[PDB]
Amino acid sequence: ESQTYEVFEKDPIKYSQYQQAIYKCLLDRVPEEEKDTNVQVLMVLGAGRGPLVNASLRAAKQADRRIKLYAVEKNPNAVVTLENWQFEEWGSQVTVVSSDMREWVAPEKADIIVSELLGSFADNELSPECLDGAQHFLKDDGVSIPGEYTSFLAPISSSKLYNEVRACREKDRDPEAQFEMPYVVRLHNFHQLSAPQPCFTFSHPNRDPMIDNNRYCTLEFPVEVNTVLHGFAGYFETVLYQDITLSIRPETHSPGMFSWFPILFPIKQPITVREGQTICVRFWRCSNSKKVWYEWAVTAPVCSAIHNPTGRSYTIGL
Amino acid sequence: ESQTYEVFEKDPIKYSQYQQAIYKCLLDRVPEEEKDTNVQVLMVLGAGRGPLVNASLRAAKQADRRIKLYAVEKNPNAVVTLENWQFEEWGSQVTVVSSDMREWVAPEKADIIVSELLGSFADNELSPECLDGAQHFLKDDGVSIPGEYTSFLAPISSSKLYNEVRACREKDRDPEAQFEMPYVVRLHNFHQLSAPQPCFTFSHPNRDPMIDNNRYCTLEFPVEVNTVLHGFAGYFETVLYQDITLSIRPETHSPGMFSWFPILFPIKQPITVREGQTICVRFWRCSNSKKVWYEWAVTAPVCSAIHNPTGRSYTIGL
Amino acid sequence: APACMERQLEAARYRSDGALLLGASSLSGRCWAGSLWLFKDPCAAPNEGFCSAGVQTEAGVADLTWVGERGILVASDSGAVELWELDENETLIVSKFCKYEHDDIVSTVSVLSSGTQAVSGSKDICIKVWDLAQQVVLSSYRAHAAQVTCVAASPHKDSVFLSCSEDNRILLWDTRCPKPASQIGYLPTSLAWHPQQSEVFVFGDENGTVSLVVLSSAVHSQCVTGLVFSPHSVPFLASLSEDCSLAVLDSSLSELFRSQAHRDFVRDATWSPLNHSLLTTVGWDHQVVHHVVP
Amino acid sequence: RVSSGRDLNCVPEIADTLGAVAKQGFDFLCMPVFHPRFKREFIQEPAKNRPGPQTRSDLLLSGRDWNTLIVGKLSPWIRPDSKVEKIRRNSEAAMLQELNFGAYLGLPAFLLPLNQEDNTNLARVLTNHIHTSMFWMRVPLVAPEDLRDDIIENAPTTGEEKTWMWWHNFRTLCDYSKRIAVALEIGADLPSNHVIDRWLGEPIKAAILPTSIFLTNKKGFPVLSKMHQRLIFRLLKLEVQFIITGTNHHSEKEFCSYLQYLEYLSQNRPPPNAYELFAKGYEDYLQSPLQPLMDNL
Ligand SMILES: *c1cnn(CC(=O)Nc2ccc(C)c(S(=O)(=O)NCCc3ccccn3)c2)c(=O)c1Cl
Repeated sequence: ESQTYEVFEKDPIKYSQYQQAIYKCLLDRVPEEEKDTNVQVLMVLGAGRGPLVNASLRAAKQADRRIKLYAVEKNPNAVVTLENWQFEEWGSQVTVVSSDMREWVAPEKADIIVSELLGSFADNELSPECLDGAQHFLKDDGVSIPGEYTSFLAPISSSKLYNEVRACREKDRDPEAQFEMPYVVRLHNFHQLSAPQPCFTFSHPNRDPMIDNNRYCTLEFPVEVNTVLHGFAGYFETVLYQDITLSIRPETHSPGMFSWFPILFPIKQPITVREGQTICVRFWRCSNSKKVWYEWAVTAPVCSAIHNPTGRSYTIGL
Repeated sequence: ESQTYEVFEKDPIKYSQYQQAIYKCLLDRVPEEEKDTNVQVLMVLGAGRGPLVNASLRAAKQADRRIKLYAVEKNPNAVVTLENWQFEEWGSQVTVVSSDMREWVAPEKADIIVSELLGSFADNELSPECLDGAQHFLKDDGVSIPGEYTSFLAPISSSKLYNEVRACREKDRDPEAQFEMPYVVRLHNFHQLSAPQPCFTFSHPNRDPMIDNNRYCTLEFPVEVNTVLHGFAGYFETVLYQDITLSIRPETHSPGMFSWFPILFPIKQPITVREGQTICVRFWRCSNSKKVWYEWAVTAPVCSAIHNPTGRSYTIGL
Repeated sequence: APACMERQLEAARYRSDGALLLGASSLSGRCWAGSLWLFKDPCAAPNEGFCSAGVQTEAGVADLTWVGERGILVASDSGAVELWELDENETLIVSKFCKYEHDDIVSTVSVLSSGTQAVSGSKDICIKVWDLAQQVVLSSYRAHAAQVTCVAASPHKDSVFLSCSEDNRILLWDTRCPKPASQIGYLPTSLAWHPQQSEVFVFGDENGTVSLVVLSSAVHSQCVTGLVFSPHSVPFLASLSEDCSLAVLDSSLSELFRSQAHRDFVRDATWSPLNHSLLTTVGWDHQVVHHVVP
Repeated sequence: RVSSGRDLNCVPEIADTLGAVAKQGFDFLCMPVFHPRFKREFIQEPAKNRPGPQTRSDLLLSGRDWNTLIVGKLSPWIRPDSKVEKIRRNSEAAMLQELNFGAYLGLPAFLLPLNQEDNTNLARVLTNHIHTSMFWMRVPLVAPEDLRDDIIENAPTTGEEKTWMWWHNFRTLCDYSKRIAVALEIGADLPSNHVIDRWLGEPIKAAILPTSIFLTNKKGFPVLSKMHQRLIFRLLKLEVQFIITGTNHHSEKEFCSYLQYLEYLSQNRPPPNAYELFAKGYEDYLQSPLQPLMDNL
């Protein structure tokens, strides 16, 4: 909807950072002596209503270089807005494309590509799939922005959240499915039991014949108090270009950047823990030609069941 | 499973008919003077465990011509059986391929293609989709077997079946979904209210830029008795090659051909009919890139609801 | 005159001395409005700098007619019928009147033999008759049951016209009578009287079929949008459709010429009075295409 | 007070128009989301690839203005129950397109017509949309064929219940959905009385009044007949919103006068008793009966 896009566009920290990263990349790619000959081809993939496009134009001006923009968006209602803003302002610099990244036949090759396909747990909106389906019309000395992203997990206790999950039951489905699916939530009344540790990591472009976006990780968290375990919270950090970064990690959070909230993974039964013990947890990232999903389980100090086999409760549709 | 294939392979009428059709096609395609120069390329698509392959060899012998066989099967467990039978018997005549029709890069072009992708309602196992994804490595003077198929519908009354549907309820879903999905069933204790009329028809190859396998039909059935309406029964007839045909239609049934049973489409609420009135019914065949389904509704003498919108209860996965 | 022209071109009409009248509307984007244009040199169209006169309308143009020599009648999105006249030296265009009498879009307009009255039809199902000197409605007739698509006046009688609708009727009118209308497969879309004969006319259908009134021919794939007769002593018939093609037929409904010049819907055709071999066509792709016809 | 809106089919500039509308005292406006004479091709070339933009943008108004002040309308050339397959398929595609743009804008309701007997495929398309805003169905009291004049010699003029059967069959097909409601059009002559009672019980959210049923007073103001007044009184109870359609035939009097007549009518009504007053806020609110033996109050 249009309201969603409106809320997205209201955080200026992220767009200032994107602008700076583009500026830096272009200064480093085009020497100060061919300013008026070398035109760089940029691509915004997932252009929405076009704040990245404007940030890019601003940045090229700032740097005082020359670019050439392609915009790709698969939603037609947003394409309407884009074509209007193009006819009225952007002009010939900008070419609009209504298509999916993974099906578009590009005219030429790009120098830089730019995307905003990041959710609360980094990869849970399917950036790897899409950018991998797009990397062929990027050239050899090509750059992706972002180039790197990483997710994080930490344990928590909270009766309030467990009872709010209890309440998400609904008719015509498994009466335990609400425990097998994640949630985005501004955490408030809760206790964190141990620091966050890294889970999965992706980097673009991927220059490997064996492209496998499937993953398996194991983690061990030390405990220093008696308590209960109710779930795991998630975060992420990204590297846009070298020193330009974004984080929602509570230790390194970016100031005034309120676009994203945390993500919560729950478990069915609470687990009692004692001081000195150690929680271990396994996560999987799984796939087929149609869907992506996650599975998680606790091994120590006591074992749990495997949550969400075969995506029976949560799937991310391709 | 292997048992399913075993049960399939036990009806000899169908395979005799296939054999005859192949024989005739080859006699008509290759003159009696180039018997020893013109080799015809055949393809069995959906070869299973290979009774069609053997029927084809038998037929070529019968006709005393020369062929060259490719077999395509996407199930690996059946491919095991095929490769064994190949190494032990068939030999070099036969080349086995483990792939999907819609993804295979063929070496050369075929003269004839042969398929058994027919269910009780003709098109409900997705023969059009597949054969359309296969028609490009068929040449211009190419022949498909089957070339034509047609489905049929008729109304019925039966308390027994309505109550057996009532019983197919199960937990964790809509309590009316069992009325929104079809069934294969040997009909016995029932009353038929009017003759069957034709519904949808397909023909191969399809030489049209506008390939649309979506369909809409309307039908009117006269009534001559007071009674109830409980559902619609389905049948089909096929043309293999010219005069060779197969039918499960009760008026033109093929003798001793017991491979297929009828298909039943139900409705939620029974409808009372009177003598002289006229039942009307609408059927749709719908689609997306992922799924195919059907929707049906009664208009006269009284209106019903639309059954199975968006495939919310029955889908045929691609 | 306006700076830019609208991208959708709907009407094109030659006058006696050879000048060309154009009509445009905007159908997408910020502002949905209209404009009119006169080109004395028709081969310089559609360039707004080489025009002879032009003006901007409040709303969209659906149809228009020459009223003899100075006058322009316009059917409008507003639900109004509009009269403009040219300035003495053909340097400007100015409004004479603007009457809001229809309760929805005016789809079609036609002038009558005498040159003093006119008939209008709308999507509100009403047909009216105007006296152009007094600026009044003489009559409103509600005979059809749905939207009116085309009305056509007879070139030989000042009381006879035709009317078609989406209810699947074709009526013949004579206002001299107390019951003026009289009746005569697929839906009808377009009409045209035969110039010479006084009892014959052609009509086009939703599916693609033309017919003389019987005689019939399948010419296009989509909807027939217009029918125009050549000024020959024995006339040819131009046919334009929604399939983006044009065709010229002879007196037997046999095809003589076909063009795929346009990349979008063709909207109108007009034969030049100087050279009876030439034909012009316009469309929603912003092209003015000139055809030389055998 | 009572709520009313304006129905239009010509909106050259959206902001100016909405301003004038609100000025005369109207609360909402109903208008097309696409241009009504702009037919789209989806299947066939070369028109399939017509360059955009296909419509005006969302950034012309504000989210809350979209959300509160605009009702949508479907274009007239769209006919899903045609007998020409091509037209029917294009109509399906265009209908979904317009409905989804509406959703994208967050509109509170959308107007759709019933002007004939067979609307099976229309109901199908909408039902698909729903299982993926309210929808107001435009249905008249009298059919337009039973409304024309006797001026055709070889096709003469002459059944009060067919237009209700249209709606009933539609809603049955859609399965008595909550998001589907009636928009009743009214004309000059009125049906019987058991009929008007029949439209009792139906989910009527709006009534459409044309300018052509208002008579003119001796002073030159607009007024109505007494049977029309009775019907208005009955509708005011259900608490519907009224829509004015058509042209100002009394060019001397702005639309504000129609609205003031309506308010005057509303004010002079038999006020609510003590029951009707106490019975405020409970209309059609289901309650469980009390059990003062098994339970304690
Ligand atoms: C715009 C807005 N309001 N007015 C005043 C107006 O509406 N006056 C009006 C309306 C309707 C009637 C029938 C009359 S009357 O004088 O014929 N009868 C009095 C009924 C009445 C109505 C409203 C208030 C009080 N009394 C007068 C305008 O003129 C415009 Cl342009």
